[PDB]
Amino acid sequence: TAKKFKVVTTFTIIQDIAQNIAGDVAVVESITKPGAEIHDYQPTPRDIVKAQSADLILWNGMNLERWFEKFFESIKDVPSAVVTAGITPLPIREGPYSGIANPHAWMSPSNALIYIENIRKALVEHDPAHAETYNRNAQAYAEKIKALDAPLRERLSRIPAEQRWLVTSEGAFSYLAKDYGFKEVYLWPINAEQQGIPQQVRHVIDIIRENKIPVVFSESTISDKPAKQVSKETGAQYGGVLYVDSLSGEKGPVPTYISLINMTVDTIAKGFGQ
Ligand SMILES: [Zn+2]
Repeated sequence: TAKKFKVVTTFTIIQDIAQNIAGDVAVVESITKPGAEIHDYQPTPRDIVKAQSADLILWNGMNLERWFEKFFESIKDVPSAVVTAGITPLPIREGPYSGIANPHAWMSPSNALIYIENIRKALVEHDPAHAETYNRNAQAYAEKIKALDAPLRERLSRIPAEQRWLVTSEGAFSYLAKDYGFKEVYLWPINAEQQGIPQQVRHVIDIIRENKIPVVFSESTISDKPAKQVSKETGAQYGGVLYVDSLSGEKGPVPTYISLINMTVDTIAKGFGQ
């Protein structure tokens, strides 16, 4: 066991999934730090250093990292793999990014199984000496992710179908909303320039009042102020922050992808009174 294979990912969700497949034979690090906004991140010379010292770079694609392709042109002789191949996208519904793929595919546990398979294939391709370890680790982790779906689905099924309205800040939850049958309301369709402008707030306030939606949420990498404004003006409670674009730190309450899905579903369910 000389030097461990080095994997660099664009953001923290992929870091944790890949580290579970890598186990003990590779070290996986994320370019972005926990809590950092990932869509419009501005890479630094230090990020270039980290990616250039890697043996493999993983990214989401599907229009998530607006910075990645320009950044990756600075990197020489390091293979890359997009980890969303074979996932059917949901289009963004409005705004300047309307009609392109919504990038947040990992919020569906069923899609996470495809993430796992793509990361496994990339590790086996570029570090074939450890293929048996990657294959064994991916099979074990896929078992855990597959078993995750049923209790989450049952928990959210307790909310009456007509009341399944998921009101968030970024429209980052479209794939979870599809899996578990939620209608989707948001202050902006994808992180970008305008987040919480008028027009956006007014529309969301209208749907909340018409449908008596009981709760609204923010997310961990963006400002909670628009969501709290919406809850102040309506009958909805502020349900707290959901985790989608980033894990917490390792010593925080959302250290893993499994903990992210669990925490987000639990926070939604609590917002609806379980
Ligand atoms: Zn996002």
